[PDB]
Amino acid sequence: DPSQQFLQQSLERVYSLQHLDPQGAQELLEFTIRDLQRLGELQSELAGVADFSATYLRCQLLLIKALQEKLWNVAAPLYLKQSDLASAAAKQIMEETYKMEFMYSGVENKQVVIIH
Amino acid sequence: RNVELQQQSCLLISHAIEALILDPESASFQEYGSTGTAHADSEYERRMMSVYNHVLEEVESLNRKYTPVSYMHTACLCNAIIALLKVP
Amino acid sequence: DANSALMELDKGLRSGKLGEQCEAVVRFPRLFQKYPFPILINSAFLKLADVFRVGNNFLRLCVLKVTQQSEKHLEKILNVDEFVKRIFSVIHSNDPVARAITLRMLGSLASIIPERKNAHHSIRQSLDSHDNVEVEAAVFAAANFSAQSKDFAVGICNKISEMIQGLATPVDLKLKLIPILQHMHHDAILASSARQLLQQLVTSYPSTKMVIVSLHTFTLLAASSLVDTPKQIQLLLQYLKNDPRKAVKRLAIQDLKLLANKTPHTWSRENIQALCECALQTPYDSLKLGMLSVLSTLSGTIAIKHYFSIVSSPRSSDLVKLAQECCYHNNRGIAAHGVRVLTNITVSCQEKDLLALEQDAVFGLESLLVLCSQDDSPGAQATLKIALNCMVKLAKGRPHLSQSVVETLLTQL
Amino acid sequence: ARVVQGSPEVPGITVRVLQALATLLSSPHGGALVMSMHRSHFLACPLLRQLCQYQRCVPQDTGFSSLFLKVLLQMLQWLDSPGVEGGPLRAQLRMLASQASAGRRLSDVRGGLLRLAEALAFRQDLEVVSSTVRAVIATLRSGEQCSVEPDLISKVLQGLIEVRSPHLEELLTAFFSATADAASPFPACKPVVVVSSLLLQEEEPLAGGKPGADGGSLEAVRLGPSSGLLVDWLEMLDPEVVSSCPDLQLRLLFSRPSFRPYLLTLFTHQSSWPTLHQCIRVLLGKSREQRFDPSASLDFLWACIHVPRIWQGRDQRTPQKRREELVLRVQGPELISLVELILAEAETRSQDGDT
Amino acid sequence: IKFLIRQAQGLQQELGGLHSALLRLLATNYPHLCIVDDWICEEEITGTDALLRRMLLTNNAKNHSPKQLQEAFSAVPVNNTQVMQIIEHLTLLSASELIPYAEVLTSNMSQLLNSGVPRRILQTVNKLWMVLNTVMPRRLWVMTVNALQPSQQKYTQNDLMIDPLIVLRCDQRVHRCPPLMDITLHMLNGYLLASKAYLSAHLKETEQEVTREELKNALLAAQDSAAVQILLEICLPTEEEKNLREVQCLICCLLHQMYIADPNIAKLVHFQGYPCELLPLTVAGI
Repeated sequence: DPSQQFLQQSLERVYSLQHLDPQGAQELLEFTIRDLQRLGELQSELAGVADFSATYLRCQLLLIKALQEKLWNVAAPLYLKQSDLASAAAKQIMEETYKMEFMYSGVENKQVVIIH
Repeated sequence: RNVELQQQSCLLISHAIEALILDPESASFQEYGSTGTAHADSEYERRMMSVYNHVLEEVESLNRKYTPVSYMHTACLCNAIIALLKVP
Repeated sequence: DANSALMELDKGLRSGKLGEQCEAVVRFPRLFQKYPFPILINSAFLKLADVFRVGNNFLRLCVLKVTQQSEKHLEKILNVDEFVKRIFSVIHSNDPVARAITLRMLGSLASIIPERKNAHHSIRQSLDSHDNVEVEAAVFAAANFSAQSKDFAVGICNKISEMIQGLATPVDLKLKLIPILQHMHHDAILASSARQLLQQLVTSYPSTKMVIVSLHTFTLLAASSLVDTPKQIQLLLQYLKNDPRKAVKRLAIQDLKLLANKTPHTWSRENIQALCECALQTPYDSLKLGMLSVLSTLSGTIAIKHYFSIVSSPRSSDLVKLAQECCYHNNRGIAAHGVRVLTNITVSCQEKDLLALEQDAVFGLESLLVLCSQDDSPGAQATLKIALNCMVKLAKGRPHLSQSVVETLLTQL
Repeated sequence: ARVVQGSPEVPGITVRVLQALATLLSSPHGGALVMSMHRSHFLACPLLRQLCQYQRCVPQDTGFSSLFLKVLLQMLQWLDSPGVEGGPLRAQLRMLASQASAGRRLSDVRGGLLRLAEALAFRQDLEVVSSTVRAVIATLRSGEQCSVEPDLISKVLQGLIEVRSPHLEELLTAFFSATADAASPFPACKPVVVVSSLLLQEEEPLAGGKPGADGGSLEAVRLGPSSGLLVDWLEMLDPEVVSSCPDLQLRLLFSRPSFRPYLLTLFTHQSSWPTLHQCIRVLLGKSREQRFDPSASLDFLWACIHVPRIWQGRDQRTPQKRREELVLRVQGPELISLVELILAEAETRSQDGDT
Repeated sequence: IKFLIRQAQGLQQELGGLHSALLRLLATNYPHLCIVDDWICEEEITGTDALLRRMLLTNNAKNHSPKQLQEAFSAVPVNNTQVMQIIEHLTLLSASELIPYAEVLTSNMSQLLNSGVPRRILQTVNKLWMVLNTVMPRRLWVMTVNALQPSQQKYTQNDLMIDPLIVLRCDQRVHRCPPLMDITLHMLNGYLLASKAYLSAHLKETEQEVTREELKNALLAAQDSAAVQILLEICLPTEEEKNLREVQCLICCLLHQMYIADPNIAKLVHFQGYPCELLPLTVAGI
């Protein structure tokens, strides 16, 4: 099962690579997300787990991108919107949590607690 | 970014006048946020961000000292205006 | 006017001479992109198909070109079976050139008929004949379908394996044949079978022509089917180290460049290590330039953090030694591509021992600047541009050295 | 101000901070002037000053350069070496540069242990590049390389190969046809970074039988990786597969290797009809030694008739069943030998089985 | 003209009606350039094999020159591998960079026929000749004919278009060397059409009535028939035989194309009848 082995390899690589700059983190998550989508399209039996992990990593990437926004570098009263992408980031991430919790068929308590 | 900066200056003067002259206790908001991180992309932006920080650190200190009668509040407003116009 | 403009070409197609008939046939893409209406598109292709079925074997070439030019408009055809019957009815003609034209046209219609079993069969039949001008077109059509269908690719791959391993077909055609194995990315089993085929094909035909073709085709295959890239990279590295053919080494470099440009993170540590060792061993300047370009491309991306990931000092790491030596090597290009890796590592990875490398880099930069100051050659300015870009990246990434670099630049002014 | 060059060099050698930039700019100015041919007589004075400084205290300067200041030393050395390379006018400073490099290397081989060739690597590279002298033997150099190969010294082999390559690039001479095979087998067995260049040189202006030498080497040596290079050479320098030594060629094509099918297809599609007919007759001829691999031979026979050049135009894949169009006439004893050989290899049955 | 029309074919989006008008004029006046076997070979494949091979093998090919090839070629019999090596690197070049070598190859095609040369040289030369045919046919055909005259006038383009059978007045050794017979048939098929066009233009020019037109038609019919007749005569074995199988196959393909192009040729060649020793060959070959 080279496909499944490779999927696990990529996921664990993402897990491991967390001690580095958010700039690098964003690119790593992007590479691996497009990787996972490609693999999900390529296979059919892994199409579930591949897309599930893909949406999860996308959720994490959205959170990181929101956190590294320029809004935090300006004082509170100077907030002026049109840059606070975190506003839409919150809605997108919440919707993705709903999507992952419900749409997929086989879900365990461990995964449910992760999602919550 | 330049246009956003001008809007920030305008909103700064508005916030200063509103939180210093009008009800200061109503505002009672602390500038408790990351400030002054050297991420600006131009010396012009850096200078403006410095001016903003100067104005905020003055106004936070001068929030409750005097009554709304605006004894020295006029001085703070005038100095903020001069600073804002200084950067051409 | 949309309907009128059609009949004006229709009467031309009805003219006696192939002069007017050819003029009409090559005039359609104009009318198409003028009026993209689906009704008119379908009406046009019906008449094109008929004039193709009954043609002078040159109107057919013109129609083949029209199909190869207006491909985007093909999907919007309401009537497909009639059109395909008309086009396919000239594959039984005994003329070896009229079969070759039709196979090309079918290959150009994979988008709208990707599952037609009769077309698949006819192509697989024409692929094993005695007429060169039709085999060289069946190859094209087979490569065309093998991308937009799966059940065709599964049969083809076996056909091609057999027909390569049979001593038939000249080497000239064997060259044209291999690239079809690019489009075996549909399924993991397809990819595995193709790779297993490679491992034998390369050793069974250790020419230079065949190796050059096959290695590139199957590095493309590894890029497409992202499950065996670690395996592909090590084969490329072995051939980089061992085979003495300068051409094969240069292909290895120009292929590892593509793999390092598409998927940098997957590169392990020992892979980079072995590449650096190979770069050290070679005495050849051009190959050293190639390996250093690949390493510069890798350095910018995430691969560097993995390479300096712990669970051996960075000074013990060979990459540093190669960077340092090439930073002062004579050749301007090698020096530039060296300083690139040094700048990238200094900006990205910040270890305690690397600080001396900051001084090393910054001082090498002025050497590059003075070397390129007065050359006034196109390559000289290319290297100078790279050097200044490295300077800018270093300064902005690390404000510490900005004062150092600026005064130097002023002195070179 | 060339007089202070030695004194600033010592100040530069120990600590300069800024004077190094001035020294480099001065040297770059001289290099640019030389490139423009503007009578820039400053480099030689700097070279002489450097030589004098090295002769004064080789150990101290070497230690400072290879331990404390690597960047400045490397930059200065690179600037100097490019100066010599550009100034090919009589190479007067070449001898001084070679002597200085040799002395610095001698000092460093002992003084530099922790700093393992941090810049001494560049020094050694410059020395090797500059030491590309032209050999004058071209006949005993092969013996020297052969002796080194038994000695198995990497640097010695590299230097010998580099020297020989210039010799071959020089005027052609009468190359020996005895030690060439040994040299090629040894350079192939050992990792020869310049193996391809050496082979090209020795094969281009060669006073001997290139096809014979290549065939013998390929048939005897079981060299894995370079076998492709050998195959390409064999094909290109012998445009016909069977040209000079038919006995050896046939032994190579058919036997009791790994690249056999490539050669065999080339033979099928690149042989004159008379040569092919003679090959058929000799291969199928009676021989009790079983000197031809029956599998390869029979496959080659079956491919000969179907060479597409022969059916290039006749109607295809629609044949009358009774109508037998074309065959290959053969003789009585030849037919007997054919049937006997096919039966003999059929009797192999190592694993295939009766079915 | 051929080069420019190919460029225009390549670029169709910009040139609105210019491409259509040019192609009409070509196909109407210059039919000896609209021969499908010429344009089809241009499309090659989409396999990119040639492109990838060239991008990695041209490098710096030790600066090969027409005079360098000429030097090696003047002593090719003494050294054949040198010629093999030179033309092997020639094959990779693009359709344009090859023009400077048109004289070297075409002028010196005589001694290629000499026995001994492995047919790889001939196959590669045929491939190069086809590449050059896809670029500059007009000049190339004249060069080839005047180079393959037997061992000596210098035929001109206008001369050949009058009596194209001049193509077949070549070295009798040509009739037994497959790779060059191919080129000779290509020239013959081109120049027959060219002659048709030339006569058609000439009659219109000199008109300053029908009798002339059907004289033209009769001449063309007889001309095609005679070409076919000499071709069959070539297929006949010579007494010395009492290779030829490849030569007969190539002639069979050419005859097949002519027969499909026009039936009346089939009806005329037969009413003239031809040596009946050939029936067992043609009946299956065509």
